Amino acid sequence: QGDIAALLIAAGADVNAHAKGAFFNPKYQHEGFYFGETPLALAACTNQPEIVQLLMEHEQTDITSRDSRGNNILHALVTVAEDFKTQNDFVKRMYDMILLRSGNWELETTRNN
Amino acid sequence: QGDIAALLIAAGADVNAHAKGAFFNPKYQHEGFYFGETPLALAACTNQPEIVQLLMEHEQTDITSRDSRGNNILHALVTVAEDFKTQNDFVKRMYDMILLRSGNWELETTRNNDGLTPLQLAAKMGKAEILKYILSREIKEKRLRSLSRKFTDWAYGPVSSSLYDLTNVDTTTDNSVLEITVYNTNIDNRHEMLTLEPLHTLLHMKWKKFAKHMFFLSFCFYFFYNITLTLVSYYRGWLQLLGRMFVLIWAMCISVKEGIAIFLLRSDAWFHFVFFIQAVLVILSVFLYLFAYKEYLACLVLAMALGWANMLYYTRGFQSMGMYSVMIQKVILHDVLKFLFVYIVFLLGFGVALASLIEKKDCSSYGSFSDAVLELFKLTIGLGDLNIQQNSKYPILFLFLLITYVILTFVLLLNMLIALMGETVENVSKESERIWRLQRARTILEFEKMLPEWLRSRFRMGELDFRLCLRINEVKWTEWKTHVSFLNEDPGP
Amino acid sequence: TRGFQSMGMYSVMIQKVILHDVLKFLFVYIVFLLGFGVALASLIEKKDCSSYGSFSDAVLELFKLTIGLGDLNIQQNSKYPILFLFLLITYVILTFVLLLNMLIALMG
Repeated sequence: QGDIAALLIAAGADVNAHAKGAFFNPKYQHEGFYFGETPLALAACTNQPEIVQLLMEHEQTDITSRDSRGNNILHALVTVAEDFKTQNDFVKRMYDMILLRSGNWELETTRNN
Repeated sequence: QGDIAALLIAAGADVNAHAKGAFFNPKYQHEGFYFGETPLALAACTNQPEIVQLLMEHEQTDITSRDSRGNNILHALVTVAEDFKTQNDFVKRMYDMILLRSGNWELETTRNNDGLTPLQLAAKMGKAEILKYILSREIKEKRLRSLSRKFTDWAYGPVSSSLYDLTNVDTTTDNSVLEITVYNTNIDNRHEMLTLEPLHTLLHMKWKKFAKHMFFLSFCFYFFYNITLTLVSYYRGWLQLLGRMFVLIWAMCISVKEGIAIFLLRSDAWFHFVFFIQAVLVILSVFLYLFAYKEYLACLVLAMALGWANMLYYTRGFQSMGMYSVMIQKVILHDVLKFLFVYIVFLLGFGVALASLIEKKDCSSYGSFSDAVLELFKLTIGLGDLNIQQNSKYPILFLFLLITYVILTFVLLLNMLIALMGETVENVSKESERIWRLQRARTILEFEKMLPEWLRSRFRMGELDFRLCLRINEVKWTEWKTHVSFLNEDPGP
Repeated sequence: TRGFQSMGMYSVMIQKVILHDVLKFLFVYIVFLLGFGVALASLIEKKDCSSYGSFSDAVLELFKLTIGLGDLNIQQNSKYPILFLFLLITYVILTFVLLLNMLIALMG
């Protein structure tokens, strides 16, 4: 729901929320779904580029955030990424768009835990 | 003629007529055309969906009718259905439309005159394209969702878990789908039906739960039985008399069990016969050893060699060795004995020919027929020596026949055997991984049958208006539809 | 043999053949050899009149027979010569015709 999410953040939602539960940070591939536990990483790793643009245009958004694994958004996009036979390479385009919209070298040179 | 049929039923035609003739209920595939002998089943099995809608909208139509075979319309649609290469899957869509327009569970749970539902009939005749639809049937909209067999209960992102129904598909009932598709003998594509979605994991779960330990336990018992038979046969007091007792009682138990296994089945049963002969020879040697006959040793040696050859039955259980064993079986069937027939006729045709031109101090090895075929058999496995100074009147003809034998066997036949087996090894290698799984599922189900009335606390997941289900988790970044058909709001377990 | 491409690819072919095919054949050949050795050594009665006197000599004489060395004599000191000959012919069919020639087709 892109329009409902836009109406949510236009009403004063928190875009820097962290879903640090056990489902969102699982141990194996079928207990949950690790995506980076931010709304921006969720919109990135589910092929929703319009909400990614709308979240990055919001000036309260913290792109250089680090989660419980120490990962920023680019580590999460690497962790979600797979072959071309499974997903038709939207992850490379999301990496390109987010790195170009950042405009600096801080995201690429950040170490995780 | 759809319009003429509409004008016929609008003028007072009978939609519950039964074409119960001999042409419409034939015996073979070319005398007639079995379709279910109702107008609704005829309009269904000939890809006329408009007349099917028009017939089902008629309130005088009896959808739950049963014909002379006891079949309703769904058994008939199963019976007509075939592959995708013959018909472009209209039968699955007709099944879907008729079952959804029914709106209840009466058609699916109706037995015919053989006592089979449409599910068991599709499993019996081996029709994987309609079976894959029936086993995993997700009806999306509400007001008819008890009609489903799959249930996507939660989904977050690409992750989703689903619940497959297991009511008539599990061995807890009498004549189940899995037992039908495993023990089927008349159908060729069983190994394309066991790879379906609530069956493939259902076999893995009971392999991991109890059947692996039971298979290993049976392997250890048969190995100790063969060792105790082997040492007793090879070395022929008070401490080592229990071993002969363990040989005897296990031989009697195996000959009982394999005998009552053979006499209820009436390729897929070879190892039952070989285990039975290996158990019969031991007790036959015991009965001849209690007499004064010295022919007990000929039975004991045959029971020992066949007993050690029987240990290749336990090469299933490992995938890497089970596929090798089914390669061995396909090579024995397709190539080896076909070579052996031609080699035997060449050997026995040249043996008399070489033994005929020998005149007579044992000056020649080729004195008779038996010595000539022995000397020709030693010459093709590369043993001994080749001497041509025999006691023949025509040495050049003897040499010419011997060179013709060497060309015909060593150059032609034995080296064509390798090139011919390369073809079948190429052919079976994309198929043998499924033949091994089919060979393993039979031992799965026989070990399931061996269990008592209790000890079947090994059944599957609980009640969820409550059916025994089965969780299967899955992930796919392909289509990205929003999820409105979940059974549970909170995703995780 | 790495450092040369033409010999390095041959060496990794050697390694994949050792893993996938050779020892898989060797297991079945060992169980056939040691299953027929006791069977042939059992029906021997007794001047060293027979080569198949014990288990070790029988598996040696069956091992020499599949690499094509020596001679094949069937006038042993057995009580049942026809059963001895039948077991020996079954060994020749099972190893020389079936197993060794399926090894080539499987490694291909």
